[PDB]
Amino acid sequence: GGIRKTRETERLRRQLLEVFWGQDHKVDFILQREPYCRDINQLSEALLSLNF
Repeated sequence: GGIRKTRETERLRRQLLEVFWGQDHKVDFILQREPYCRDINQLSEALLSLNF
């Protein structure tokens, strides 16, 4: 299983489609929210992608 993971979200951003990290408002929103999983998503992808 797995269902909710960081990899799928970033995957939107990396090559795949808008999963967590991508969903409508949720896309950058994931980290700007309260949950830890979402936090990692923009934190890891949006922060690394924007700087690099």
